[PDB]
Amino acid sequence: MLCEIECRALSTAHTRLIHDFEPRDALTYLEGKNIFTEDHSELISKMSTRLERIANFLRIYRRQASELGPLIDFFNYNNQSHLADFLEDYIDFAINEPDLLRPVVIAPQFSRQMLDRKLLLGNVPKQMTCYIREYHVDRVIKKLDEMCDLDSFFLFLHGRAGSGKSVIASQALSKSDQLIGINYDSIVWLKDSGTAPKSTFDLFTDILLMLKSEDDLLNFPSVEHVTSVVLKRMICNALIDRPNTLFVFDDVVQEETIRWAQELRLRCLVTTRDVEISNAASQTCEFIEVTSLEIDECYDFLEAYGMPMPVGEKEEDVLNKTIELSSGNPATLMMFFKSCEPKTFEKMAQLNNKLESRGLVGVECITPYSYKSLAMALQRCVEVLSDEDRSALAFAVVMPPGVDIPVKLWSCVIPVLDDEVADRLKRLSKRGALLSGKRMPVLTFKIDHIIHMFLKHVVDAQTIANGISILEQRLLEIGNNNETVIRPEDFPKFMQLHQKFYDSLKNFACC
Amino acid sequence: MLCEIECRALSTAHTRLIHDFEPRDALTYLEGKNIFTEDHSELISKMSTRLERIANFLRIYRRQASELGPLIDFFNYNNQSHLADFLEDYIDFAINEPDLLRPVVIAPQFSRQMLDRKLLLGNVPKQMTCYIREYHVDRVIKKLDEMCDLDSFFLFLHGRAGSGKSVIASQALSKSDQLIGINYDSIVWLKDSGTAPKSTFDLFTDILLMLKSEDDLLNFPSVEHVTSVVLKRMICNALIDRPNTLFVFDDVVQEETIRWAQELRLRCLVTTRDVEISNAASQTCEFIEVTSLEIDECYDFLEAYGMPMPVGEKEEDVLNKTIELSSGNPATLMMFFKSCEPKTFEKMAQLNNKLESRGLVGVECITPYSYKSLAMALQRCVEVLSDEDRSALAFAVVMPPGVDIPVKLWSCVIPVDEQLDDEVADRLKRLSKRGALLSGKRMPVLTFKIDHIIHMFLKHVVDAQTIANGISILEQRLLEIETVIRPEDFPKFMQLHQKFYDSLKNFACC
Amino acid sequence: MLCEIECRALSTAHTRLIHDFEPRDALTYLEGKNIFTEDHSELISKMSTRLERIANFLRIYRRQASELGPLIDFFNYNNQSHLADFLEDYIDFAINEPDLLRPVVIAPQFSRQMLDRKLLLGNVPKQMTCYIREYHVDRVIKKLDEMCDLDSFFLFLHGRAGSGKSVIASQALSKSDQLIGINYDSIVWLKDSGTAPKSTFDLFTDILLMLKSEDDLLNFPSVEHVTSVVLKRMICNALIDRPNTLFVFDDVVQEETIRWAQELRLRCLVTTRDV
Amino acid sequence: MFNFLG
Amino acid sequence: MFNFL
Ligand SMILES: Nc1ncnc2c1ncn2[C@@H]1O[C@H](COP(=O)(O)OP(=O)(O)OP(=O)(O)O)[C@@H](O)[C@H]1O
Ligand SMILES: Nc1ncnc2c1ncn2[C@@H]1O[C@H](COP(=O)(O)OP(=O)(O)OP(=O)(O)O)[C@@H](O)[C@H]1O
Ligand SMILES: Nc1ncnc2c1ncn2[C@@H]1O[C@H](COP(=O)(O)OP(=O)(O)OP(=O)(O)O)[C@@H](O)[C@H]1O
Ligand SMILES: [Mg+2]
Ligand SMILES: [Mg+2]
Ligand SMILES: [Mg+2]
Repeated sequence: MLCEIECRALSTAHTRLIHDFEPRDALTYLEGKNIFTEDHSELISKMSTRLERIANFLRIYRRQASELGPLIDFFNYNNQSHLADFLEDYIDFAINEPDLLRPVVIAPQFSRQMLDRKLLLGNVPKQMTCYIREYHVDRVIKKLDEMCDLDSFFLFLHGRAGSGKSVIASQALSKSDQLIGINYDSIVWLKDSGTAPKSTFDLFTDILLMLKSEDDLLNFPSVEHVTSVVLKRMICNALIDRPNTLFVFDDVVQEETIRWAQELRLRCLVTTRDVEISNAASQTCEFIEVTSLEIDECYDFLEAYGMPMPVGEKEEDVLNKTIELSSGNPATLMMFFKSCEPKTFEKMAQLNNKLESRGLVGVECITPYSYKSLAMALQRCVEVLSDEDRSALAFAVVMPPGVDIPVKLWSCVIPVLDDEVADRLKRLSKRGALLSGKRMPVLTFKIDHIIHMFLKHVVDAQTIANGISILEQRLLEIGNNNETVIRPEDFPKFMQLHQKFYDSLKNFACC
Repeated sequence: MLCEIECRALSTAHTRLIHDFEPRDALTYLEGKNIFTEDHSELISKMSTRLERIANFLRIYRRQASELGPLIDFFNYNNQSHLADFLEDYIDFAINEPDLLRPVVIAPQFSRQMLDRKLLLGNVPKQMTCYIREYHVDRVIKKLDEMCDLDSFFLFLHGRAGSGKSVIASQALSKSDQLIGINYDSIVWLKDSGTAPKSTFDLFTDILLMLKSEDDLLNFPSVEHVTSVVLKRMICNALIDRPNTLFVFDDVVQEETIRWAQELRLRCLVTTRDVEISNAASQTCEFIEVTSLEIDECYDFLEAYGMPMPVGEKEEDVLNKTIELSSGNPATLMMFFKSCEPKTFEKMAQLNNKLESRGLVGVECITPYSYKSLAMALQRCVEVLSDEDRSALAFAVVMPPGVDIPVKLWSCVIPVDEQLDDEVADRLKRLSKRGALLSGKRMPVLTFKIDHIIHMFLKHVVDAQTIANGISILEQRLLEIETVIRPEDFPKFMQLHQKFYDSLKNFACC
Repeated sequence: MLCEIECRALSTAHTRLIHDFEPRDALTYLEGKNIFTEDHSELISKMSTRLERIANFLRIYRRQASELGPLIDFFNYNNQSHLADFLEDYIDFAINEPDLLRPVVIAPQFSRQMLDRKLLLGNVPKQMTCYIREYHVDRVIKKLDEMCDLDSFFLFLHGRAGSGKSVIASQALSKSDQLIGINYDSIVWLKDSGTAPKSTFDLFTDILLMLKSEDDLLNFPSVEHVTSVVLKRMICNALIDRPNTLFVFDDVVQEETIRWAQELRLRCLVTTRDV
Repeated sequence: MFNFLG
Repeated sequence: MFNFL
């Protein structure tokens, strides 16, 4: 048999192999050097058209010979040397050159191949354009490049809800030209979002079909009822036709997805909110955390979508209010613009008010987000939660937001040496990025504002006042024992420092 | 695989690939260069008609070949060089000199009868003729030309109901000869009007089938039941045989449409009434707003369908009365002519009467509009509305129509669950954005305005009580301590608009 | 490719192309003037019967050549000049004459074609005979004639009930010989009478079937359940095989009919009572 | 409130 | 607590 180069030669030189050639001239010469057989030669010798003798000569020849020699040593003698010169030149440009073309470009306008055809067919969403988070999309593309050699791997692009992960994935597979074509052959992008137990199988059913040819989508059976071992075997079956295939698993909630992904030895980008699902995988698990949009990236984000930059001091202050409230969050920021109507700083501050005295419902809008409001998103994140963590979280309302505060100061409100509070608050930041850990000076946590104002108009109006009282109580009991700076332990006794917001919270729970 | 361009070449040269060609000639020549398989070649060598072997050859080819080479290197050898010259000409006027492609290698085969074929098969509705709103249809065609280059884009021809958008689109895809053939190869025009959640899937069921060949319309499966991911994949599949295809989505209501249109990287014209559905799409979005017919265009429209032009002063007045009443609205104007029976200005003023004391129902008629009267349309426009917006709207009855009035003057009648009433403005804005029910006007002072049709809708439609309640609930705040807005020295007496208030007090007492 | 005239020549002269001819004599001459290929010529050269070489020569020839030249410049030299004279004479009676025959009569007894076959198959009712309302049937035929060029149009033959409209339509498509054959290719006459809302779709289902070939009336599916956009697309689909087709919509009551008629860009005569 | 929504 | 979560 030949190989890719020698078949590239027999295929490339066909425009040529039609104008001047005839297999009969070679049939005897090939029945001779022992690379044909008199039935092979029979098959090629009694053929009506020359295109017949040629197509059978090029098909039939490739099985018997160990190489493409006795066809160069033939066009020479037959005065058809203009062919054998091309082929000897080519064999020289491959035997004699250990460098050719690699997977790169020689048929340009990959603008419609990779950009148009494969992304669209692999269901990759239409990348965002008016703003790109440089750092992250870049680190994604890089860290994906480092791994295309590997047979299977997980990349966890994890963050808060609406933190912007999927969009970054949209851009990382739509920006470069390397990831699809050079580093990976095909793309399959599937939204998971599975909560039910039948979802993790249905997903991989639509994987199995993401694989299947344009042909035999018609033949689709009532495949809904067939074992898991068979769907899996059927994929890794249908996975032969798919050399280096990248898998985006947009929105994973269940670690069962990840277990299937890991049984099927797949290469996965994974957008998710809960980070701990990776413990399901024993493997090169690699991570990229989608942090909150810095105040400045938020500025950039504002400018990018035609938003006027401040002048007076209490306007830049108004906008640091907005960036602070929506604690660096892509989705609610976008909803915010979409809802900023006149565009004025005035109606912008209007919204800044609307957000504290009406919660997230004050800025809910039609947005590129699947969700009317981020509360609709966090909803699920709170449903998935361990019942006890659902509790701890439910109480973390009564803290001060955008303030770093000690564990003992937390042992007071969180249910159950009370480090267990810390364990819950860790799980709580790991699983939807609901909290915020900060190791030293002292093991302290912090609740952001969006993740707070979620809980405000959402936790039981009573449980608020109860947490306020249970805190002022144990604060008093610690009473009894007797900026870039943490609150000292000589001074926990007066939470009155955060009285302003404690007074607001109070007016809420009791009215 | 090819792409949209090489397939646009294979599609443009199809009248020719049908007039002179045969796939058997190429099966042998192509099994060699590796672009087929022995079932591929099996499927194409035994087919009764040639049009079969051709449709299978061009389908299979668009999927199978790494490029559009081994089909130029064939029409040549087969003495069908008159083909390979056309395709190499197109591809050269594509890679090297772009742009030059539409004027040079694309235009010399236009035919005002091929168009009609593509429009009809693409379910484009028959364009209107006795009057064309020049400006708008022109700008639609322009802005579509600017984007035919783009891989995916939204054009929003948005306006009030009956404002004439779909018709303008009918004319915009029917006026030029460039848009279909030169700028886009095919058209798929589908009426939406979807309100249910199943509507957004059924629509794209009929896209998926609008694409499909007359052959394999037979093979349609029980596709009624099949996932969204699969209808979608089946589409971006079946979308290969459709190079530069324009999609008209006549009457979109659900932003779910727009999300599918944008996940499917489609090229869309969209007629709609609610504009905010565009916030659903993160993409090239461009807008063309169908305003109310200016006072002069209405004259043009009247002239356009045989209407006698005034003489007496109280006849131009009869018609400015109609234009004010039917606050510039194509549809109700058409219903108006259709209902003007004897044609006299007299019976026209008769209708002008009929409209205030019997509402739109005085002129409701069989019209080119799918609707007997504009109330059936605003119906829908009012159901989709935020519950609170349904309320605000329900109250904007008790105003003066065709008058520019302040926010506080609105804060009095409009509901809200303190001292800054901008929330009223936010509502009145959603309200103008979403069916074009109000009318925002930033300066001299932040003011909105309710038109007359958009008022007399509410007249014979809101609860007879809620009217009188709004009038009294207004008369409370009414005291505290011309082309000119009502000053803040004079809001305490809305009595300036006594006329248009005496008509509601008389109304709600019957 | 040729066209209707040159294919009318290759088809008309077949009684002739059988008594004296052979494609092999021309194969080299066509492999030569660059209008054939050695597989094309292979296909025509190894053929058992002469009727084979002839049927493949006349099929195969029409795709490659821009015209019917290198076949006149061949029967001359080959002593088969009695053929090329007929074809050159014909090419003279078409290149040299801008007038031929138009859609008219040269195979008479249209009395069984248009009168018998198409009217009956298009379900046109058996015209009344013992009295004809001259003026009206006449104005119908005239005003129908003025419009056969047009792509789509409505003619409303409206009156009272029993006022005689349908009968006038029966006569207007059964009197003249122009309307069916000269001005319009085929006729489809369907009684509407729809009052229910399912009627306006069922109607166009039987249109869709008025179109369908004698073949594949057997294959009729449970088409009753399939969207309107699809029945419509399916008609304007099946409407390719129907150049200038006249539609009689006998007895319209619902304007929904008329809306469908107007979406499908049909040419309609309409008998109705409500104007 | 809204005579059958309109 | 958690008004329908
Ligand atoms: N340039 C941008 N980068 C990130 N987000 C953006 C940008 N522009 C707009 N957004 C808005 O931020 C929202 C959140 O982004 P994204 O859809 O990636 O969320 P996500 O990370 O997928 O969250 P989840 O996984 O919970 O769905 C988007 O829906 C979009 O509306
Ligand atoms: N340019 C025009 N020429 C003649 N008649 C018109 C024109 N525009 C509108 N009309 C009349 O007004 C009616 C409303 O127009 P059209 O159907 O385009 O409304 P639309 O903008 O699609 O509103 P909707 O979105 O509610 O359907 C038409 O059916 C027609 O009767
Ligand atoms: N020469 C004639 N012209 C018109 N009507 C005739 C003639 N001879 C008999 N009639 C009688 O007049 C009746 C009415 O004619 P026709 O069937 O055209 O009614 P129509 O216009 O179709 O009414 P509708 O649309 O309500 O059915 C016929 O059924 C027939 O019995
Ligand atoms: Mg997502
Ligand atoms: Mg519309
Ligand atoms: Mg009748």
